[PDB]
Amino acid sequence: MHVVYAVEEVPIPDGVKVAIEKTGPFDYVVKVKGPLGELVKEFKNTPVIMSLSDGKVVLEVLNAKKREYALLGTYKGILKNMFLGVTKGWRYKLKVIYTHFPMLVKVQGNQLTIENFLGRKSKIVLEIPKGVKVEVKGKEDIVVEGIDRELVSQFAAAIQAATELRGEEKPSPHGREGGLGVVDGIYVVGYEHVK
RNA sequence: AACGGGGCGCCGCGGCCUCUAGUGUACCGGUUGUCCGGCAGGGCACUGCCGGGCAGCCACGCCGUGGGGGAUAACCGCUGAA
Ligand SMILES: [Mg+2]
Ligand SMILES: [Mg+2]
Ligand SMILES: [Mg+2]
Ligand SMILES: [Mg+2]
Repeated sequence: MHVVYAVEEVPIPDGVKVAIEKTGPFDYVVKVKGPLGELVKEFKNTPVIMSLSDGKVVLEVLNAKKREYALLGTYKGILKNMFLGVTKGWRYKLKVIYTHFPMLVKVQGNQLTIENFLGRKSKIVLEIPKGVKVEVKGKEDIVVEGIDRELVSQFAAAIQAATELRGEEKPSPHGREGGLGVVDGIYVVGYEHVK
């Protein structure tokens, strides 16, 4: 369905400064400064109009179809996430699961390593991005903290995908006669705010 | 069973001749029948035949022959509205 005018307003929280800048004919750059840090996002080639109105960020479209109109609600979700990112932070929690070979997980500098995954002599090594803090709690839990939800969630997804083999290395999920198979790995259990 | 680690091949490609092998009517030796009077030396038997064999060529011999980056496919995920 066609749309003539649509509008979405996002409420800026206390202590959070937003700078919406135009870097092209339809290109934006949004910098969000908070107590927890500074977030910078790009919105390139967008029909959505971004503007600041007295403590609010204004999103509007004009002559918009369904494809363009749904980008108002998407950008409200993104902008809210960046506000919470610099006011409360994000914490993604992972649980380590194994059956016979315990998975020695350690954080060495900016590298994350996992040992003995299924007894493999090989090592899993993941570079930790800047602005992402990785900690190993106990032997069984991992927490990723940061102010960017996309960057924290992306790294937490790459840890889980590390312990998921593909091709002919993939073990059977179910055991003999329908039982639980060899399911060992690191799984994202959920997310939370640092504060 | 697997990942990861170490070692080597086969097929192909590109070179090389130190070794080994082949050839080597350059060369050296042995020997048959006959002719040059005999010895010596030699012609011919289409290198007469047999053995060895430098160089050159050559393989049946030796040498080299890799990992990475990007955008991607099938697809797997993050965030994420309509
Ligand atoms: Mg000969
Ligand atoms: Mg004589
Ligand atoms: Mg004569
Ligand atoms: Mg002759």
